Amino acid sequence: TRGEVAYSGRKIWPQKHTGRARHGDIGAPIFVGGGVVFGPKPRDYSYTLPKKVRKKGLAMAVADRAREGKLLLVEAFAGVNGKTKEFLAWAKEAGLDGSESVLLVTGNELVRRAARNLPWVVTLAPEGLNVYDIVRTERLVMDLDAWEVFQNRIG
Amino acid sequence: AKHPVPKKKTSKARRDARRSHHALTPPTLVPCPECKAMKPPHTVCPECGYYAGRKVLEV
Amino acid sequence: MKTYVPKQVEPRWVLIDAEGKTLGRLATKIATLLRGKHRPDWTPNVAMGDFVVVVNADKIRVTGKKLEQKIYTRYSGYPGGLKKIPLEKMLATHPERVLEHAVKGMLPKGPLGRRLFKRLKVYAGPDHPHQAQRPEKL
Amino acid sequence: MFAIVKTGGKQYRVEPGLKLRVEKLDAEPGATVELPVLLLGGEKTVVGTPVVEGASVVAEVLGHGRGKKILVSKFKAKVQYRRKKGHRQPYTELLIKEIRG
Amino acid sequence: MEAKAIARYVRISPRKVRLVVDLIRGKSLEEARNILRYTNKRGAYFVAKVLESAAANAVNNHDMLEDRLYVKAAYVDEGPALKRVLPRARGRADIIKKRTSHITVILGEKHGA
Amino acid sequence: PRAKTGVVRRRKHKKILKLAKGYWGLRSKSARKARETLFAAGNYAYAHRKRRKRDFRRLWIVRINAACRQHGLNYSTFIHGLKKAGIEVDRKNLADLAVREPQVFAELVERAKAAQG
RNA sequence: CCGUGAGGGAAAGGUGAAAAGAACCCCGGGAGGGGAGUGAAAUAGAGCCUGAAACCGUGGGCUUACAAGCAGUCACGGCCCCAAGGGGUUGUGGCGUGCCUAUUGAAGCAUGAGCCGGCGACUCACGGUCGUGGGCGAGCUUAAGCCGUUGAGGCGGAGG
RNA sequence: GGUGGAGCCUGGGAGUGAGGGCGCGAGCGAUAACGUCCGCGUCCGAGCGCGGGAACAACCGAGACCGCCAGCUAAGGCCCC
RNA sequence: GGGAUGACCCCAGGCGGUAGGGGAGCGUUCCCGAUGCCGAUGAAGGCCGACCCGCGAGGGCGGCUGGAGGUAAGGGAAGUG
Repeated sequence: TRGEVAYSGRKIWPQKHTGRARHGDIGAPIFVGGGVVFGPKPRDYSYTLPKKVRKKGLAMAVADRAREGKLLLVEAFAGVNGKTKEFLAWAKEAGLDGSESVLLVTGNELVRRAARNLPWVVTLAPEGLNVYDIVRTERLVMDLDAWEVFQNRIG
Repeated sequence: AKHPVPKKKTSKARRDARRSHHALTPPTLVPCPECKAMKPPHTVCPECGYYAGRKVLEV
Repeated sequence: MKTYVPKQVEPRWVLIDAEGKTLGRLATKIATLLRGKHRPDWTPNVAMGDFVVVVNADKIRVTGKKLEQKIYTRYSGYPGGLKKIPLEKMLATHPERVLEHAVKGMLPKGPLGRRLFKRLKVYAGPDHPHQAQRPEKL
Repeated sequence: MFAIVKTGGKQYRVEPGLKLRVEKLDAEPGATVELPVLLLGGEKTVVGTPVVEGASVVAEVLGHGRGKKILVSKFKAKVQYRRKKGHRQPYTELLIKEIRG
Repeated sequence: MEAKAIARYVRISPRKVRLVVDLIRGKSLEEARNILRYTNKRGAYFVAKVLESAAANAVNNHDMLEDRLYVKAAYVDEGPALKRVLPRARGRADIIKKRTSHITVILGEKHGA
Repeated sequence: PRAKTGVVRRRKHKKILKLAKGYWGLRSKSARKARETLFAAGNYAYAHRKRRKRDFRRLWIVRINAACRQHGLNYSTFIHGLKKAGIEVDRKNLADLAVREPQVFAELVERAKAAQG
């Protein structure tokens, strides 16, 4: 604001029989040095979305994805000690070729380390399930324990 | 500044037109006889000088 | 669309004098001729007019009392520089000027207006010092 | 020959080979149109009354087209009133074939 | 072929030197030289020296043959003025521009056999 | 975020300076002497099209009159004729018959005064 | 820099990948050029990337010394430039009271404006009240916080 | 009778709250004023857009979405401009 | 009014306009779209264009410069003309 600018408040020239235009201080917003008018201040863009609408969204988001034929919840993970190598091999057998992007949720931290660095896969703990991450991805893959918690998160 | 002042900025047209008579005349010259040179008339000039008459330096 | 518009018209010379004609009622006709206005190429921006030679000017009749009464006028740019001259005296000298003034005022006032006026040739006479044709009009 | 045909609320002196443009005729792009709409001939047909009766000039529509754009601008002073219209008149081009009356 | 000169930044008003340039446009180098020599104008000197330089170039650089030379084209563009404080009555204080010139002269050859 | 003017102003301005080609002096150079000029130019054009349509009605009439004056009668009367005759045709435009093909004009006159005996 | 002083308070970024930053010759007192030379590029040559406008030049086309004007516009015609079509210019004809503001009323002899470029004015927080897109419904909803994330979301019914 | 950019009802957003001329009817004024105050009407305002009136907000004609090198009229005009 | 709703065609009205009210757009900065796509066979910006689309705000295309960045559809935010 004009108020927050360093310049002093001295009146810059008389006001009257100068022959120049009228002015107070050089911090005014017609002044180059001066303050900006309704410029941004820091503020908070958060707001509290209805929890229920969140349940709905989350439920639906998966559903669209189920309807698509993309939801595949699994059990097999011999792809252990989170090595990208191991996961990838495992993925091949599961027909996850990397031709579409994939959202993998699971509580098993080793499979999490396993993908991650793959650039077509978005890795995720189940409490982190959320529509955006769901939607941005083309294909959805869940641990059955992850599908269990997803159950609880609705009803 | 005070009393009279110009009322309107003057056109480039009206300016260049006032300057119509500003072009200079080329200096008026002729050849030094007895010397190979272009001087103004009625003047002793150091290419030559004159005859039985004073000038720069010549042998 | 037609640009009916002509290529340089071969202008006409005409000799005209109803010596005992009301000026004005003459002058009106003169003018019409001066703009190519009788002719059906009339072209407003061009001067495809006639050349009109008035012979035996002076003589011009005029209605009511318009000598000492019609007053021709000249303001020389000066103080006191209005001059008023009766028509009597215009006839009495420069009679060829009487008809001219009356015609002028009836022609358009631009540059062409001026150019056509010079296609009007007026002689207190008769005898017209240019033999260059002259279908006499009556 | 000669012929003064009328189309679009406008008349035109046509001839065995030319035409210009003349406003939307609902005519198939390359078709034939009779402009039975007709006055005059080059050996003095005239018209007894408006249209010479079973006289028609055939023209061949070459094609359709919007004219060159005009910019129609309106302005009012001391009242902020400024307005742009782009306008292009569409037409059809004909070629006069024959004047058969 | 042509030969060019240009004296950048001469420090004399353009308005003022054009005066002498316009005195020699389209002239043999022989003409020009006499013309400048007896022209009564500070600018003649700067223009003389630029015209002389172009001749050297013509001859020495593009082998162009002196007697054939003339002033094809020549002109002066203003350079960036020096702005300068000039004090007036009542405290007033003006800025004065010391104008500076970019004089150019370009020679070519004449007629033939 | 900040959205400075950037490029935008320079362009509204030289859109308009294009339209100003060939105007005298500053009217073709000043971002805004051009502008002014062009409002007025714009109105001139609009009304002047209206006028063009009246300016030619006028021209035609005057050489129609001329020509039919060549055969005794005049334009007041001549139009009466055409009117009655039913030949609302001529369309002052197309009494350029006056010039190209007077033959044809001559007739037209005849038919005209025939409606009037 | 200004002011005795308290105090006031600017401006000013950018070669190029690499300085390879132009030996040597030429005109000049130098400053500057012209050749040579480096470079992918020198109208990248040193306050050197990009280089708009005002403004000033040079050349070329059309044009003007008996016409009167808000400077344009409509029409014809001429001459100039690539082609049954354009582009430029303007001779004559018709028409024509600048822009903004303020006013009952402005071409106005009422205000503002030398021109060009950039900067420059209806917003955000919390409450309210209409409307609208949705969620659930005799119910709806959570705050602070707590846990989880490390651009993940949960929990939390004090309260309203 | 009358379907009209009529009406009535509920709500959101206004701007205006400085008028001007003309005609008619009164007051004031001097049966003065481009005067002043109301009343009915109208236009300018916002229609300094178009035609007439030499020129000219509000007198006459007439309510301008765009185009035409078509036609018929309005007021007012038809000796020349 | 059709109604193979086609937002595509007929039928009828209307479309001067200041304060104002409403409705549809254009363009600027930034965000998701993006670990993507365009870019040295030349980005952004600049100089022309009598060419194309748009009622317009504008959008393309073509040549010249420029020399390294730019950013769809469809959404979102504002130091937005």
